[PDB]
Amino acid sequence: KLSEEQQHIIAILLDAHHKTYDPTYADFRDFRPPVRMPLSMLPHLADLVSYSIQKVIGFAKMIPGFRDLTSDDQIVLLKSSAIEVIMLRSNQSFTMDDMSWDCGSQDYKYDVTDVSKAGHTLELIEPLIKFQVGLKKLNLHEEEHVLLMAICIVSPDRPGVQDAKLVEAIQDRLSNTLQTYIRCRHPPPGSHQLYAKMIQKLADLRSLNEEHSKQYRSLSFQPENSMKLTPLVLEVFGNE
Amino acid sequence: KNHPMLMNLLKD
Ligand SMILES: C=C1[C@H](O)CC(=C/C=C2\CCC[C@]3(C)/C(=C(/C)CCCC(C)(C)O)CC[C@@H]23)C[C@H]1O
Repeated sequence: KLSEEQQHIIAILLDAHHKTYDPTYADFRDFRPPVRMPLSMLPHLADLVSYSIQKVIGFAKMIPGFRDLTSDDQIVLLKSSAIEVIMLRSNQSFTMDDMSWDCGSQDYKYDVTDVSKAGHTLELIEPLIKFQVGLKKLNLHEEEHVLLMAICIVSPDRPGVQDAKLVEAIQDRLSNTLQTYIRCRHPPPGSHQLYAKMIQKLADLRSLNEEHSKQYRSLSFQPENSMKLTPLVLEVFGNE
Repeated sequence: KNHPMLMNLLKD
């Protein structure tokens, strides 16, 4: 069985996700409009990413144990993980019907071409879509989804981490919760090697983070493109 | 590094 502490961890992570992920996508109306007709989708997608960063932070602050870290380490973990958690949380809007992120209306349905119109190439987008399909195919329980985001954030091996032992301690508590959850609550056959597959997804995310970082560096180096970003994106991802 | 916005959002 799940211990009471493990049940507690899951309850808190579910609530945290519900408080930071609006499945109606109502706030998207506040973003600069999408334009499809260069880099025409950069203002909209920069605003989507900026908003998403704010939400990833709100979720992270609620991870049991996250508060016990120094603000320095909190910063390092959030800076390094932001794009990966956005990629993870985006799986909720992703649909394999047509390989797109469907956020409720034609205006807010993003396909491969929209992402390339934010300054990105297939070198990133092809593995990104393959990641999204592989992740969908795991048919994760919401419980597993929120634990995986939490484990993603509290990763002791991120560059610049000071108290790695404490970060590892918090991550182990989440990892063990996830393994026990799978054992007790995820029935076979769907549970077959499920934890190892979830961890492989974290590995894939590191490669996606690297390639995104490379393409973002190149994008943002052009002052006309960085003019289109937000102050939070520049602070988190880089300002040339 | 100076991350005033991230720092602000992290506040309790
Ligand atoms: C609220 C949601 C919704 O589920 C919709 C979301 C979709 C996520 C997408 C679809 C649009 C492109 C996204 C944001 C993406 C990128 C690497 C583009 C990054 C652009 C830039 C920041 C300029 O590098 C990786 C994840 C991609 C973000 C998520 O947080």
